[PDB]
Amino acid sequence: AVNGNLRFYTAAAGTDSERMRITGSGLVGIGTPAPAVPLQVATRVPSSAVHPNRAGIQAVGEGTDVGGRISALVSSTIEMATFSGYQSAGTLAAPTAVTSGQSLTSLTAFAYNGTQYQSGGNASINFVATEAHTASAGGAKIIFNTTNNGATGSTEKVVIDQNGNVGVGVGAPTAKMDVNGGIKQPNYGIISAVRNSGGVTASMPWTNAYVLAHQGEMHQWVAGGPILQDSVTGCNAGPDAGVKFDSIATSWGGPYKVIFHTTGSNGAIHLEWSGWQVSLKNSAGTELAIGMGQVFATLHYDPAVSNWRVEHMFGRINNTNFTCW
Amino acid sequence: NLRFYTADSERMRITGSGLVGIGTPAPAVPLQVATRVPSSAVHPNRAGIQAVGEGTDVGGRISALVSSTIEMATFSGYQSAGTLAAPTAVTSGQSLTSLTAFAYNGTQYQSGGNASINFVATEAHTASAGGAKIIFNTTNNGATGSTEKVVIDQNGNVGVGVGAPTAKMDVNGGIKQPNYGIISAVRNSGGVTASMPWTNAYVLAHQGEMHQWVAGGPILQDSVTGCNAGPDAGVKFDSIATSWGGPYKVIFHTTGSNGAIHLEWSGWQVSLKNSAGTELAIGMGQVFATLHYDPAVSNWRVEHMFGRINNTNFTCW
Amino acid sequence: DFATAVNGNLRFYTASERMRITGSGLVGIGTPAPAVPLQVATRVPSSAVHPNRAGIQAVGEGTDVGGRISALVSSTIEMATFSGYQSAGTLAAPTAVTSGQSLTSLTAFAYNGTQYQSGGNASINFVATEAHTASAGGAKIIFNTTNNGATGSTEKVVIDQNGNVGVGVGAPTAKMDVNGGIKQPNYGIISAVRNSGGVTASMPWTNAYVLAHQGEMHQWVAGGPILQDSVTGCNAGPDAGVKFDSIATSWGGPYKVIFHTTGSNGAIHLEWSGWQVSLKNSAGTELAIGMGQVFATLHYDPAVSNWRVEHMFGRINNTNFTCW
Repeated sequence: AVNGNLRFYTAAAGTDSERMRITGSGLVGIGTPAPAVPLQVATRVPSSAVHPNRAGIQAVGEGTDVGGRISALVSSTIEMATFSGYQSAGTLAAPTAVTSGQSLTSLTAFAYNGTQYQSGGNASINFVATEAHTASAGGAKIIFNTTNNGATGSTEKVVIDQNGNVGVGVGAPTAKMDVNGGIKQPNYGIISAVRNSGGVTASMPWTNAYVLAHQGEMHQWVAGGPILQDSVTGCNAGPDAGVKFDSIATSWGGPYKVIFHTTGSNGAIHLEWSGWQVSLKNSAGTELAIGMGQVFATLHYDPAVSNWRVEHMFGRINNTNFTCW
Repeated sequence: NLRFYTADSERMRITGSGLVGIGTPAPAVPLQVATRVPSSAVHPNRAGIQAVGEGTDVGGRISALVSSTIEMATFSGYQSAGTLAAPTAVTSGQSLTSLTAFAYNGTQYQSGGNASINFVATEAHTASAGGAKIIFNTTNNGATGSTEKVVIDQNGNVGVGVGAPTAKMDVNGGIKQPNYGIISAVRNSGGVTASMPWTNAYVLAHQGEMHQWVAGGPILQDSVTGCNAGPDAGVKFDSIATSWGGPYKVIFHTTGSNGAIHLEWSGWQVSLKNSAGTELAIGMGQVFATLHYDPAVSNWRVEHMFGRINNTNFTCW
Repeated sequence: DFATAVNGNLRFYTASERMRITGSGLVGIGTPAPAVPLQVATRVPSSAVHPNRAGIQAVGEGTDVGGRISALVSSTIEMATFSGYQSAGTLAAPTAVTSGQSLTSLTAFAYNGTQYQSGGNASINFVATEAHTASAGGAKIIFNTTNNGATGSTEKVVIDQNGNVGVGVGAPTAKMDVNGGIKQPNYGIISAVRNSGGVTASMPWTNAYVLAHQGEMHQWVAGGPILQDSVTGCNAGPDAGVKFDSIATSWGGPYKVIFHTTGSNGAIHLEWSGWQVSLKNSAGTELAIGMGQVFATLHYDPAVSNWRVEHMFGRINNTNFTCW
């Protein structure tokens, strides 16, 4: 067709108003007389706009259709599909540096409530400036806001600060993991490792491979006391040599604190537990004391015995101390 | 079909089927933009499609709208290796899609972005495997390049300051929780008194949660039914509030009808007292106790506890 | 140059309308009534194939940068946004969303030489936690990833409406509901000995660091610590000049160190249990050797230009010790 500019106007007699333009170079501008990208939409959208009409470009879908989706496609080993968010202060003609606390980009989800959409969004992942930007500083952070049930406004729940510190329910996390609440791990039940003349038995919630692939992990939880004993090799000597830390399963239980370690060829674990009710027994099986029991033990998977066994443990039944290596 | 040519390159096309192509003579979606944007492009002109806003306007926003119980609004990111004509499977470690934020600093934008959420391939993809991971990058104050701070790996393991998290929660630093003050649960002839930072309902709704912090020692005693048996029946772990304090370790549990807690504390100074109230020892104190909200007494009570004050052990059930 | 004008709407038909430039200045593709500067509504059926399952799509190749979609804003008030709108029913008649229904999603698709992964390879989704009304608009954020050797993204993390974050948990009851292990850095072995020969300490942290990381707990596995202060700190008590002489062994033990302060300097509460530890008096004679456990409160003392033990107590085998 044309050999240069191609502009579209509306109500020209009433008031000169350009709408779209196909430049000679091949760029398309909607609301902009000078597009800077293949397709630049600039028609002014005032604050008066109502949801879901508060945007420049919009795809739409319905029922089982898949048209209400926006995409970026790249077939390259070097580049990547991107959703770029550019932010600056001042104005487009004269862009100025962003200030500290200035929001840069946001991914907001709006939901209809039969009447309208939620002002401010129902859930937002935002990028915010952590400091006034300069040619020497471009600090930024990421925040995650969601709306509590029965509420109508998204609140900041998590933050990945410029320093890398993650804060849950914390605005300025000073810790690498600053939590404003409780920490919950899985309930791994009760542990058992008995090695006696009668045989070898063990109840371990993990497997040799798992522990070997999870070195340095701590697990804390609440459950009945453990039953531990090795009157033959691992727990063979010491002041109290063949003792059995015979825990009684109770509703009160106690807190297990187990961290993973290794022998260099097999999985090992450091276990700690305190609670009710525990009875200390000797190799013969006679009860020495019964009641509150506390214990620290170091168990490891022994392939020679095809099961887990205690290498050394020490603790206290009531006011009596026992050590067993 | 309707083509829009310039002098003699075709720029736009409205096909008979109703698809629109900008830079593509064969669009595959309602509106496909393909005009070549070379690497030479500078910010903020490095993109195929771009919305723009100004001041108080809301035009600089890109949206996807869906009215359906089945489908959902999506921002789809497709990535492949090779070329468009001959696309091939992605490689291990290859980036798939990214959500990047650029910020002007009065002269330019930060090359690489100031903060980005990226999706990366964890393995060479095939018909048998499509593993992927999510990374979160941010720029530190005084820096000019976004660095990977967090990662949700293909296995679900979250890594904070860790590239290959082997733990379900692999943190490369300290873990901090709220300071819950000092706890007290005394049941005496003088009365029933207790200072608990939580409420029965709260503990019942937070089972299995661990809380650690530093504060002055606790004051615990039950000299009537629970603790008044065993080696040291009436016993008071009379902790003195000191600057050094000690580390509390409290995990939530239950009786089946009310909240219970397992408490641990060590530090200085502590005074062991008997039911009569005479001091048996003073100094370093350690204790493990199991308290629980007893409605019959309308307050928290100690079910059973045992510890060591200085080098003397004490027990109470 | 060149241009064309119209007094009002301008429709394009290929039969039947495919595009339209309204009098107000809006452009609609597949919609006879656009509501934004550029509104695309051409119906895309479920039959569509990847990567053609979308209304609008940018494309890039090799070293080019056109496969990017962007939002630009130059304002102190507004910010670049990627708005995702979701409603029930239909576009003409939108209705409130249901509980648990997904609202918006950012999914990444990857080619496997034959096709793209149905459902996406990794997705950040926003989901409704309750039926919406004028009184409630509860929502949550989910993070889905695909395991190596798998072909479907699974929900790995969730930031619920209540702020509770879950790793491998659907309904996090804890602000940090983890369905697995928690691992921290291995800070080695700690040492703080103050004797007639002098004062020495092996601390993996700095006074400044500890002062700037108050209330943080660190747990790990390593050999036992070597602690003693026979001069000022642990100079009194039942066991006055004790040295908790740990022997470095493969079995080691679990350290539990939490940060505190004196009000002017960094302090720490340390706990350690394990094998093999030797109890020694100020003179240096071994009282016992074997299983050792200890609790200690150390702090950086500037008078000594190093870390020292203020008070410590524990047990070696069955014999108990305390010092302050």
